[PDB]
Amino acid sequence: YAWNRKRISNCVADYSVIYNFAPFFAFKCYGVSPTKLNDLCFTNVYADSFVIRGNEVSQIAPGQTGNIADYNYKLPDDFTGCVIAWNSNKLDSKPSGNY
Amino acid sequence: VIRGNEVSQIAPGQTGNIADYNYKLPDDFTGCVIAWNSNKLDSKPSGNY
Amino acid sequence: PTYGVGHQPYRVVVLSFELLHAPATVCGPKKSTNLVKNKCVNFNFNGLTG
Repeated sequence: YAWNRKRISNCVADYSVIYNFAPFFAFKCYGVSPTKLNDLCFTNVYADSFVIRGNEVSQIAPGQTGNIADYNYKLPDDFTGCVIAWNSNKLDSKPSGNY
Repeated sequence: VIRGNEVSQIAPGQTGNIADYNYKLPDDFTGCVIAWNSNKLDSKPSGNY
Repeated sequence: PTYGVGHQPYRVVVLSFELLHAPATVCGPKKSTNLVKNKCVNFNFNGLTG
């Protein structure tokens, strides 16, 4: 409900160093392909960061409704970006409960 | 044996590092790709080098 | 073993099938049937159905 947003601008972007920072599986890119991200140039790139449950990762797609995509974080239907999600059970969970 | 991020590179038409310098598949490829996790046999606590 | 699921090792086996241009040598467990001629019949020649 309070997702951050970082402006990435006035820099050269290497998208092959993304895989060395987080242990995800693959990109989920809409409009583009993740292997052609180094051969083309943008104007502004935004990065939104939040933590959700594994049931609700499918609601981070354009055209989806539900609980996250209704009152928490809604994507436009003309989305031209990539969604990266990975599991984190060793940093976001506690035996007493992370609240 | 590859890493988990690089399983998506074993496909016709993909690029990256494995696809460009280690193992390239043709664009007219026909066949099957079989991948499974091997964390219990191909890993070591000190580093499988 | 302490790395995440994206940095864990994976074993990959790729099978590439060479289609019918040469005489076929890798063929499945289906049995054969005696040949019939001059009769309307469904045939199956090495996977070619007609």
